[PDB]
Amino acid sequence: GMRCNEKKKAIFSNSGEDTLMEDHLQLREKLSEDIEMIKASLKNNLVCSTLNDNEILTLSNYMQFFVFKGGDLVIKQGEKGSYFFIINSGKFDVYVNDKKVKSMGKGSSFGEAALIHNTQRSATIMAETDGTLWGVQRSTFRATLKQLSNRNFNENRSFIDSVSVFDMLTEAQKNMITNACVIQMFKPGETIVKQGDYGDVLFILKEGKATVFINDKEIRVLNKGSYFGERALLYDEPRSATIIAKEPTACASICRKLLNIVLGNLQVVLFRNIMTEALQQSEIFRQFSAEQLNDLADTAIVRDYPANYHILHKKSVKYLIVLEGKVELFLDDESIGILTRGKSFGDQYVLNQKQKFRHTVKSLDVCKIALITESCLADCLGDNNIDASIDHNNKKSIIKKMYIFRYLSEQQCNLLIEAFRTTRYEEGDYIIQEGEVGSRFYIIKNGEVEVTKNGKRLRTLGKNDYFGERALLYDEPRTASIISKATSVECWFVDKSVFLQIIQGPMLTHLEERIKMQDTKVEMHELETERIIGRGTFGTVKLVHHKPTQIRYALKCVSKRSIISLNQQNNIKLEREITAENDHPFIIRLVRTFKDSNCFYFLTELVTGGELYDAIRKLGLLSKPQAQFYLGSIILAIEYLHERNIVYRDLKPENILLDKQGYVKLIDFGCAKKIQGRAYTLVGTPHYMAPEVILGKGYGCTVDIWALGVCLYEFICGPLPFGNDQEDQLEIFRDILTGQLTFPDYVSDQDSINLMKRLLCRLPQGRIGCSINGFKDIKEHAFFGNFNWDKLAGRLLEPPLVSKGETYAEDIDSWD
Amino acid sequence: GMRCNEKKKAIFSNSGEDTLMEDHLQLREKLSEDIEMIKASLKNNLVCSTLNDNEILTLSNYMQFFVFKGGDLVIKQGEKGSYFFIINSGKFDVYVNDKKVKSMGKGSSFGEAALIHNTQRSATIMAETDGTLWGVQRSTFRATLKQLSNRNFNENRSFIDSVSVFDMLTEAQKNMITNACVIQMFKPGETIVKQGDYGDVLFILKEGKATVFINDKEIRVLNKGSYFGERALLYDEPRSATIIAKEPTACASICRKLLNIVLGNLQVVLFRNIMTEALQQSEIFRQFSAEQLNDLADTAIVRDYPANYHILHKKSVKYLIVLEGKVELFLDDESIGILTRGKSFGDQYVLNQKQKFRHTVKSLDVCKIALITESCLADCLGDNNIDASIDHNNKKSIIKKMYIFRYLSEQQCNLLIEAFRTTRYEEGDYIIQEGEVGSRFYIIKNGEVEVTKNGKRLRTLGKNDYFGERALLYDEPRTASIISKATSVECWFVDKSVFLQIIQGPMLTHLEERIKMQDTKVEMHELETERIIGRGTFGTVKLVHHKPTQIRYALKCVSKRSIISLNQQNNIKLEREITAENDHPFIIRLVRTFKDSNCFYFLTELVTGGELYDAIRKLGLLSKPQAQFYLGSIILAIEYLHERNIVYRDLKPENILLDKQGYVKLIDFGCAKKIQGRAYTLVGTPHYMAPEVILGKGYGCTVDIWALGVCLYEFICGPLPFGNDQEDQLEIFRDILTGQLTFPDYVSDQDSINLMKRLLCRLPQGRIGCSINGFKDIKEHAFFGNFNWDKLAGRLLEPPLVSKGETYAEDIDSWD
Ligand SMILES: Nc1ncnc2c1ncn2[C@@H]1O[C@H](COP(=O)(O)OP(=O)(O)NP(=O)(O)O)[C@@H](O)[C@H]1O
Ligand SMILES: Nc1ncnc2c1ncn2[C@@H]1O[C@H](COP(=O)(O)OP(=O)(O)NP(=O)(O)O)[C@@H](O)[C@H]1O
Ligand SMILES: [Cl-]
Ligand SMILES: [Cl-]
Ligand SMILES: [Cl-]
Ligand SMILES: [Cl-]
Ligand SMILES: [Cl-]
Ligand SMILES: [Cl-]
Ligand code: NA
Ligand code: NA
Repeated sequence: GMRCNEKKKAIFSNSGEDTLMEDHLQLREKLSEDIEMIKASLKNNLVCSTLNDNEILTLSNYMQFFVFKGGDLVIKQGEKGSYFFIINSGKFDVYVNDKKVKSMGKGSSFGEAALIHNTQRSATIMAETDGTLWGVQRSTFRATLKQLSNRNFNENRSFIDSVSVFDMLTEAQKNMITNACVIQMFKPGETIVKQGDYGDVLFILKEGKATVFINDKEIRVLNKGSYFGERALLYDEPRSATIIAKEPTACASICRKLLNIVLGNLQVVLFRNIMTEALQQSEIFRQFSAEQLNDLADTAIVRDYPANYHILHKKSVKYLIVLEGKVELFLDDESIGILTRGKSFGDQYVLNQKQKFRHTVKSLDVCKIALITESCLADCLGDNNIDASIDHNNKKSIIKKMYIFRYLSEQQCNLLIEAFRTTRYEEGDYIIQEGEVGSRFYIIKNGEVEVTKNGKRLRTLGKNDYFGERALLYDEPRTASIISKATSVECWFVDKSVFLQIIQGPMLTHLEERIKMQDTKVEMHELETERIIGRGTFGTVKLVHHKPTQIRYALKCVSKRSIISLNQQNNIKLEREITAENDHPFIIRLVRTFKDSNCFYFLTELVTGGELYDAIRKLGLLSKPQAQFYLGSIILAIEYLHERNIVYRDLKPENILLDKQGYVKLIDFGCAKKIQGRAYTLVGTPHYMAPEVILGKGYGCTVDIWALGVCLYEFICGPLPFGNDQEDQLEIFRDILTGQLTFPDYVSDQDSINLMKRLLCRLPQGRIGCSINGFKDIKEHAFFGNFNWDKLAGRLLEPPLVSKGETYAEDIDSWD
Repeated sequence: GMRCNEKKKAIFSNSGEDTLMEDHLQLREKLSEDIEMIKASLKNNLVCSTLNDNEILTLSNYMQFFVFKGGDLVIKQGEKGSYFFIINSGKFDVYVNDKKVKSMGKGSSFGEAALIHNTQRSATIMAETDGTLWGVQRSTFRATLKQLSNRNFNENRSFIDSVSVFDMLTEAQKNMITNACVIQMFKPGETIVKQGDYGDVLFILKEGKATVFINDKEIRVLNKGSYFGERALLYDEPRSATIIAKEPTACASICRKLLNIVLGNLQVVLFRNIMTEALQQSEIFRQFSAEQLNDLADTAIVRDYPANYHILHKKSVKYLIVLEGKVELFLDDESIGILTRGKSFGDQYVLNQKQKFRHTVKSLDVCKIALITESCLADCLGDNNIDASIDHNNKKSIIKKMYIFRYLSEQQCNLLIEAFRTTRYEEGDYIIQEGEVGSRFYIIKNGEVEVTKNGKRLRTLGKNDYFGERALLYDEPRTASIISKATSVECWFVDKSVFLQIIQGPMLTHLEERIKMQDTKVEMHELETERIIGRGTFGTVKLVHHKPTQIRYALKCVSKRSIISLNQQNNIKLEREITAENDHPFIIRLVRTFKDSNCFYFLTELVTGGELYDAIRKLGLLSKPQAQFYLGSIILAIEYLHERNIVYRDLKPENILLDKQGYVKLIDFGCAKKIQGRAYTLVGTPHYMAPEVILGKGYGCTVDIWALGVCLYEFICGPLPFGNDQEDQLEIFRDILTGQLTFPDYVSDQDSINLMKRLLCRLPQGRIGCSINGFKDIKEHAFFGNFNWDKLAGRLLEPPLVSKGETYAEDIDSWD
């Protein structure tokens, strides 16, 4: 009887409030009177008041029946809060500080805070008689609101995808109008649209049927998926029919007024997408900015031609795009090809404005053409010298991709571009030699070069690649050779001397200090700690000193056990990702991280001007110029993150530091997330939290713009706008959701107010900065009318507060 | 606009499989065909086959509807398993190692292992067509089985509490027959009992109605709570009526056959409770053992008397108990009192068997009396010398409460008692003087004494208290004085010399070594570690050395992070409690614990003979004497724990060590729990786990007796009895639940087999050792027929294996 000599291990054991309710739970059929009472009760709830009948009915069916005897415990003070309760029968007594206060019966509600967030209870509800409770947990409640709003969104998106007039909207644009869909119920007999009405609404049947009439005579019936009113979004046209609902039926609907707010003029937007797609097939226009291309689209002459028409024959047309049909191109008598839908022609003439248009173009069928004239281009470029502007703008788009140049003012960036000189090299010429001290930066005009180090080759570089930019900031040996490996290579270049006549001290200091940070590979043992400069509860923030180079850093220490206990294993690596990739002047720059069996580490630049929380407190109520500066700065950082699909989620003055020059640095990305669709989790600081996070029906990047509203309000008015005196979170969220926004009598600037109201608009679609234009609407708001956004990023503005000496918050390797 | 200078902190973020299913979830009305398919599907499930129709219907309604499209993910390999699924429509394909295997449609089931326990998936189920799934999670499934069985139990207990014939059962006894209740459905017209039937079943109406007939003539109707058949449990009597159900109705029912198995003869048990309550009002019989009192109850002469009858008048009646009515006591012509129901008399005559009964007793009304004669007492005591036995047994019950004496053989304990001598002291006499070396142990016969140290007093001690027992084991100074603080105090005493002629080396060594352990207050810094002697994964087990005394210990180190990550904050303190209180020779003795910011610590005695797992492997198949010894030993440890309402829950040879003498020590109380009612959590080692833990309908201490069956099977037969080859847990639990128990042809002992079958009885009520007698049925089983339980606890048996030198498992301050 041989025995296994293996070893086999045992299974181990795993709310408290959720255990008690499980004892009282029973099944019950949901009568008419039950459904209507719950339905009435929820419409007085903080969260559920905005919900329509269909959504509340779904919630109702997820409620569970609970049965209690007299003198039985329901909820206790200081326990973790999970359930919300509607009393169905009997009486229930409320003990606060173990001393009776209230008495509740049928219709009454309690524990509404548990739905919003896991929260410590206030009272101890006790059962007097043999009474009963309808109840639901947080998890179930939040999950249910997620699925209702999420399915609503996805279904409406599919319907957007099957309406032909939206076919040429971009991904982002379709997602934005999906949110403008309003669901609209119809009973039998209700006319959905009437013949001859000048309606402006598109309808899409979700489920149901509807009869179509023309001049009171039935024509057909419409089934689930059918739609009507496309043309009503583009033009003022009477309805071609009377459509009447046969059975109970549900429509997803979009109105032109909301579309125009969210999207702008739909024709204008569609055409820009079409033109931008066409123009970007050319290597010339692919180097234009989106704004330039949109202006070409807005100003293009569009013409319909019959077949066999000579559209061009050797005005001042430089470029031609086929919108519809087909044309044939000819050089003298030789056809050179046929252009179909979306193809275009004219690169040669766009590049040489003085050149005689030699080709001819002949329609093969009835066609629609867009034409770009010379003056159309010049308006777009702001300059009659087309060839020079195009060249200038080619150089501009190369350097605006590099950290060193992309934040310089426009005037500085232009001067620098104009200072470029050109040299030609023979093959085998050493453009740069490893070990020598450089004074030049290079952009490749023509041909190819080879990057080498001590003989061994590293890579190859070609047209419009750049190299040697460090020579502009430091005097140091070149760490590689750049060898001309083609016939007659041409480079653009700029001398360090010219660069220093253009860039002014503060930006130069910022750049000098910043680019150095990657040079120095830091090891933990090379760091000594000077002092503590912060204390996050999670761990510590030590001010550290790198002995070899004497550069000073901040080291954030983050205990393993604090991460493990809260189930933040998933979240800490997502933070490291976001933190590592951030490369903006007003956002903290990570240097590297370190691993350890006891605690994680973030090594970041040291910021020496203290928190913004304390700066506004030194300044008092900020004037317009001071609020422009700080809000401006925050706007650029936030906009940078939204461009990368990152919602910050915790914007507040505490999370912004000031550097030595008085310019801001956003820190603390613990709440930040890469936004893949709609977010639902409840994260952030209550006073700064947007109502859509609280209401649990989906949010996006828009939440950070609401927070921006809160910040401007504190800056200009002083107190927070909602729940300024409140400790109790429930009451904070109540003021956020339903409180009145007011402004004190000492706020004398109508534009500041206008701006604060529109940033603090409760519905995201009404909120400035949340439409198709994004932050442009904010930046161009009259509040910023006198404010030079250009000089902000380029450190050319006198900031509100420059710290005398250093100031810290003192008295106040894969991660797995 | 002053600002709050507080700080406000942010809210943070918190299955994976549970997130996906939430997307596919929809509402659906449960039709007849749905309910019957689910109902059919569950009756083929490993867990749900034993469940009756009402229980399965409750499960059915908790199932949720899920809707999928073609090529959508349901379950993935290597993910954490939560749901069980019944396919309602369409086809579903099963990928193992990412390579297709099976095809499933309507009626088919998958993921049944997820219900039992959180487990890693085997396949990836994928949706081919637009098919649908009925599904339920583990949490919901386990919670639902908890509530059904728990409410069933509580309701049946209340009904037990309202049946008069059970009024005199103890708490424990009522709880045991509650489990014998069988629920029995009746339709309209079905006769529940028939007039003249010799039925043996008690019925209790839960909900419903039923008509009573005598001689075919209606008498009354019965309502919810009404019951009938009390007398059928006690006697063979025809039913007095025909009771027929009017409406659909549900009965809780107890049968005499099951009662007799669970409880024994109900009359006999009731009477013992009544007699034991009465007899214990006397200070004499309160010193008797439960067995002695039960024998007095079983043999008492019971008589009914008319009023005004002289029951006693100056046979050999020594004691008298009034069962019914009232009697008056008289000394000659003076009444000395009236004895009502449950009162008794005769202390004077019980203590002096030769004394002439001088009182007389006169019934005041019709009465029932129990009488205890002299020979009744003598049979109970095993001795004609009543006064001497009573005295002997008074001494016995004093010493059997002390560790030092309570495990000695009976013959040794008797000899020692017989060796007691008596001295008398004057007041102010120093019975013991602090600082002197003692040779005596003392029990106080009469009067009081005072414990003092250096003048300051500590406590007072009186009749039948004891002191100075350490003088029996060590030669050392007395740490306190014992001063006679009453007139003419009398002590019993025994000399060390006499004690050493009775107790033999092995027990003496055990006692010497054990009692020392409390003397030495250990501090962490006084410990140096010699080596590692174990590695639990949770942490380490170091062999440590106390420098001052040179005593050697085991130190178990338990990392904080291992506790925090698994949510074992609740459980580690419950373990420390249980571990600290254990004070049995065959269970590991804790010395103390220590706290630390990095890891918890258990300091325990060092055990040097290695695990039992390895010992049976050296021995091979154990003979009868060797299996008796180890199983015997385990039985005493387990019985000790059950007496303290502790279920061990992880009994297996790995959790038992052998000491230097070859006697066992149960270790590792991580799975152990103080059992407050029925337990539900799934804990332990699969191969040792009892079917009632697996089936999720409640368990108790009985689980450890099933495990004992597993152990005996490995000892005698060799392999495990269920799932001996299986790694896959699902298949282990399947063999436990429905597998056939077989025994190899080389097992030649019919009693061993009999025992193994009854320990491995699947239903707890059929399992030996789980009835009212507890372990007595096991200890008296013919398997143990030649085995001296007395010598086991007293270390008077040659054990199976004595280790040559030490052997470890080497190559193989409130806690918050
Ligand atoms: N690079 C830095 N330079 C200077 N001070 C810093 C730097 N990083 C962090 N600090 C300071 O350290 C504090 C704590 O850092 P932070 O990442 O916000 O921690 P936390 O866990 O989110 N808790 P909290 O203190 O409420 O913000 C900050 O508020 C700053 O005052
Ligand atoms: N007092 C002791 N004397 C000698 N060996 C001991 C002692 N305590 C523990 N050990 C050994 O250390 C091992 C680990 O202890 P244990 O408490 O069972 O840890 P665990 O976390 O449950 N894991 P496991 O090793 O599977 O049992 C035991 O199996 C013994 O071999
Ligand atoms: Cl897009
Ligand atoms: Cl036009
Ligand atoms: Cl150079
Ligand atoms: Cl009891
Ligand atoms: Cl009798
Ligand atoms: Cl003594
Ligand atoms: Na912060
Ligand atoms: Na163990």
